[PDB]
Amino acid sequence: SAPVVGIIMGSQSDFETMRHADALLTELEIPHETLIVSAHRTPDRLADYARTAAERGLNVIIAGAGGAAHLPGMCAAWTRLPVLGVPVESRALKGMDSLLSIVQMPGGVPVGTLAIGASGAKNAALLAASILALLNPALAARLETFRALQTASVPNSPIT
Amino acid sequence: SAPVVGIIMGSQSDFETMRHADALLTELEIPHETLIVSAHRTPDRLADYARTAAERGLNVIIAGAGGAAHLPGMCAAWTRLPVLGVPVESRALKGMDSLLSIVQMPGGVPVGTLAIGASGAKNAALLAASILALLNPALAARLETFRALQTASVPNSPIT
Amino acid sequence: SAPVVGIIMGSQSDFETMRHADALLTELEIPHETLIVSAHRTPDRLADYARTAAERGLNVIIAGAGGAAHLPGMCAAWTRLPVLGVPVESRALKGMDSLLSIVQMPGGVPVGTLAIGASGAKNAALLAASILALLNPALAARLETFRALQTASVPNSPIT
Amino acid sequence: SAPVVGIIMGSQSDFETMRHADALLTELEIPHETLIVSAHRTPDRLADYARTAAERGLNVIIAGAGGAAHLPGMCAAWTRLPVLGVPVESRALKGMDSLLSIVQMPGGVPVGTLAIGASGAKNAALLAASILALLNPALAARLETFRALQTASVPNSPIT
Amino acid sequence: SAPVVGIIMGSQSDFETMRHADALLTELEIPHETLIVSAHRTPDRLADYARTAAERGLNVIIAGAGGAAHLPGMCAAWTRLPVLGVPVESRALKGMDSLLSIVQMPGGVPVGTLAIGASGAKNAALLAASILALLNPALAARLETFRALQTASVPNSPIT
Amino acid sequence: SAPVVGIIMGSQSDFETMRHADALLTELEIPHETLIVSAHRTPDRLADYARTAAERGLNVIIAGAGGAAHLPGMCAAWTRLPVLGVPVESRALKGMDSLLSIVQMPGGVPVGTLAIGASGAKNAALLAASILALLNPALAARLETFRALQTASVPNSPIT
Amino acid sequence: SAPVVGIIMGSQSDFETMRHADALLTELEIPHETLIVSAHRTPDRLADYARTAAERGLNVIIAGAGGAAHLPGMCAAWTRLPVLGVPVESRALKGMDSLLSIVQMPGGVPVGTLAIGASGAKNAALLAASILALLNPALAARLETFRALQTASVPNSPIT
Amino acid sequence: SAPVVGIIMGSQSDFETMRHADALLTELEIPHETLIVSAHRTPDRLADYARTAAERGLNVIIAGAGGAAHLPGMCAAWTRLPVLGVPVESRALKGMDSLLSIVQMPGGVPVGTLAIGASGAKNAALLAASILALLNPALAARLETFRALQTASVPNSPIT
Repeated sequence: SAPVVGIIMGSQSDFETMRHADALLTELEIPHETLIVSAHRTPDRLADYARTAAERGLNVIIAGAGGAAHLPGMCAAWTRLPVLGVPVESRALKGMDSLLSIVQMPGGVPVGTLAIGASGAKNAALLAASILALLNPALAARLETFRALQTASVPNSPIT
Repeated sequence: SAPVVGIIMGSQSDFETMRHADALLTELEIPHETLIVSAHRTPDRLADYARTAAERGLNVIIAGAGGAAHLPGMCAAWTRLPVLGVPVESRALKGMDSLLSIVQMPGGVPVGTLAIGASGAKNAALLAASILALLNPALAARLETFRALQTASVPNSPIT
Repeated sequence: SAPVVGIIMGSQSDFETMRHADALLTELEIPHETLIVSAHRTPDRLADYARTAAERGLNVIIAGAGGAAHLPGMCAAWTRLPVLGVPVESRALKGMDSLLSIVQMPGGVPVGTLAIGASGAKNAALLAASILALLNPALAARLETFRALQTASVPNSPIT
Repeated sequence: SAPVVGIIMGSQSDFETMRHADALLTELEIPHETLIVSAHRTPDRLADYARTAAERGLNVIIAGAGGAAHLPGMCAAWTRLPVLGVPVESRALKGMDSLLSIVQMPGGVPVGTLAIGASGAKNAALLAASILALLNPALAARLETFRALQTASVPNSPIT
Repeated sequence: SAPVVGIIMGSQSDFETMRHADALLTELEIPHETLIVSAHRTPDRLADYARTAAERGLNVIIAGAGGAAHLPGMCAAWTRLPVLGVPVESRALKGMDSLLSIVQMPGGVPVGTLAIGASGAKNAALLAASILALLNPALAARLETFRALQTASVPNSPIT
Repeated sequence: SAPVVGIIMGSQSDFETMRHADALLTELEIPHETLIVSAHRTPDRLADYARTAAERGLNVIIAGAGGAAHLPGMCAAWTRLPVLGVPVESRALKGMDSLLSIVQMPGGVPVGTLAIGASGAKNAALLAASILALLNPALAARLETFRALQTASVPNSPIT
Repeated sequence: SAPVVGIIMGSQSDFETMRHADALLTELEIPHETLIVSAHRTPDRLADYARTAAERGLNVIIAGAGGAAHLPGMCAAWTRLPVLGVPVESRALKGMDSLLSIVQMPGGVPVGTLAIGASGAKNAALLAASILALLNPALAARLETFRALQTASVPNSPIT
Repeated sequence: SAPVVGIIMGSQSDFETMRHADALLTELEIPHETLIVSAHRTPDRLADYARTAAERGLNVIIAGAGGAAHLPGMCAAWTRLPVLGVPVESRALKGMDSLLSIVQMPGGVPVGTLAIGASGAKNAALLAASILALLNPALAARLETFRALQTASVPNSPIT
């Protein structure tokens, strides 16, 4: 019942995107916490969060941010846990700024980066699930059921 | 002694980049295999590789490709294992095509994407290690030692 | 009456774009099938589809996808038939990701790529028609009639 | 012995790229002609070339150009034959201008566009072959042999 | 009363942009014609138009197009008159494709390129006016009056 | 013998590009001056140059600049003469910054923009010539001869 | 009560963006003037404004512009005061043109550039405040209060 | 004699760029310190550096970083001092990732961003000087002398 994934984001408006990650973890019954942590406005909150993540029992952190998106990278700077990054779509540059500022981490501190926007949020949750499935065979079966339903549910022909 | 990470790439020329992942896993004492699998020229080889990866005891797959880089995404389509993608730098577009064709996966099938080029290959090995560290406390200690040494090795002032 | 062109797409929402290809083939009376095949969610459906395409009497495949758009390329990996690719406009990056992930095929496995969006869908159908016109003189005459009407119908002066 | 494919390019400097298409057609025993036609410096030469191509027995045209690359699109404006476009890599913008000015044809006049540079030239010859293979079962067998050999030649592991 | 500027565009929908050029020439009392000429759908109409432009008394041609925008360049290929190009904003790529396919003319055949969209249309008309002002002192005075009013009319402080 | 075109550039390093415009005007026997004027380091020099250009008998100004390239736009702000802009290729962004900062003038003050680099410089001289040819039938004949020779010099086939 | 910051912009429509700078300075009780100055339409107004800025007691200039955005750079060309630049979002290219034409100043004349759009306007005001805080300890305390409230006000968890 | 500007960078390889800022501050007789601080490998070093900067008597911070360049933004998160950011040119993306990850700060925490590469480093030192000149009339006189000499040194015509 204690969280094994932390979903964090810089602001309330990021939640429109990150709620898709939150929903997916819930559907797969992965205990998690969903929090606002701003790299730029609450840097000490972030330092404390990432530094204590492991010892609190978190296994994976999903971090979402837009623009000059620094939250995932700085989070990875302070934890050895895998950090997954979701570029939030920005108004002017449509998440191209978010994408580059998250994915282009220099060697030594990784961030596993997902697609811009809602698809990325969903896939960060699914990637976290595939990571946790390595430790948890019940979850591994639920994830397989999910992928099997995803595959079987694709229609054969489009509708008008 | 059996591999727990698979490093795959479309061609020999990709190895100039992916060798950095290979070396880093060796440095961390993570048993792995390093193979050529082409999404476009050996699509059946890829299907079999990805499909059987879990049952062969693989935990993580690192896939590198450039240009219309489809190896990581298609690998993830056939395995429930976590798949990490390395955009290989391309001649004309300098890995921007590689990057977008790997990271922009629609929701449902993730690829955790790292930086373009050698940095990404290195960080894919480290992200893979941080995943395996959740299962293996000895590796977790090696990774923490790696990170601590990285931090301690940064000098305080530049040389002129 | 048996299909000689297959139009395939990853999802129902791609059909808003790909229906323009479907309409054009119908207007030119080119027998075709219009299907959903997802590279990422139904990779085995795709392998079977492309592998058997030729022997089923298909002559050309038109494949549409968005984002990390892998459907056309993987389809070309499994058939010697000409494969035409339509980049579907994506939400954030407006099909620039779709375009690069389709057009930048390395040498050995081609995809003939058309414009992003509806114009590309229409032109993939027209390109398939110009290919089939090489085998079928009645179609060749209908295609010439189409191009002649297209040319003659352009007005000389704009309206307010 | 008469050409069934025309390879055209705006300048001698384009041949460094387009020679790969020329060589591949020769490898597949496809009779072809290889010519310079400049959209901007010889627009009447282009009009006559494209307009008479079909009646001269050409089945496919491969056109390469760079920068504001107009040769393929204008060629397609005057022939009902399938026109394949190769973006030639440009100095400053590295073929991104070439690519967009070829692929983004509005609906009504297609150009099947290949990758920037040598890969695209090679794949234009292969796409042209896959088109002609629909008319010519001997060529179809050569193409299938080409593809089979390509697949078989991929090694299983990289060299260090 | 005979036209000294020709404004041409590929389609009716370009007129939403090019009408700003038409309006400006009218405001400055520059006799002009405003026409639809499609590079891709009416290439012979274009050849005839550009070839005869000079002898018909045209002094400047303003050409607008979007996407793979070939109209200005091909027009310049057939006339020694100055050709001004207006990139029309395209749906997906917002005129970035239009811009590159117009401005990146290789040396030998120029197109003087203006901004994407309505601003470019207005400025193509103003640039044509500054060209014609070199021959016509009454126009030169009207153009100076225009620039003087433009300058004097800028407010000093913004409004809420 | 007095100059009718002014070629201006921000620095000596720009001349590697702008010399092509200078040489072409000389080839066409167009009297001109070639000067350094920096928008950023000599803004008063620019104001005086542009402001007095018309009264000194200049008909056209060719301005080259790179990076945040402001010389052409600011020159046009102070003269009613036609101003042609040459984006000089920049180190990091390869003239894309130069290009956008010159071509994207808001409506009211035009700059006729040419290709990035040497091609643009050459085409600015040719566009300037085509403008002056409207005033000068001898130059018009030289330009027509230039264009005819260009067309005749294109070979029919490439060399291997 | 005399202004110590000047906020300038090229047009009324820029005010939708620049009003955020105006509001922030007011909130921090920084005396300022908010003005329209167009680089392209009122270049002499700009020369006079920047040249006299220092002697009028201005300490910082915040300049906003879109498209080929020349206002900040030219302003910096005529004053030794720090000039902060706000790229205004443009219709087609979404401020990517504004950004490059402001930030890529060559060495010798700086512009401190902020984010595209409203965020940039707000931050230009905050950056001006942090500059003025070096001279004014009461302001420095108000700025600290602002940053402290900004930090403390970030919620811990998102809302549905 | 105590430093009033801090120049910080993530690595030795950044100094090739940041040395230009260091040299320029020395040329203007501005006491400063030049240090390595890595946002990703020494995040606690960064927190302490930025947090204590003001109390140590620093007035301005110049921070350089490349790729996912987080050093300037995170530095600004912990200090109320003005922070100036220099995008260091990256291998693949040529500083476009560096640029966007520095300049696109959301509202609330500014970074005054300079040009990619050496020009930006030089202009960060000059912008820092123009800030300190507000506090120090002797420096203000040196800066005005620097600017006057820059202006006077521009030659009137290029060398061939």
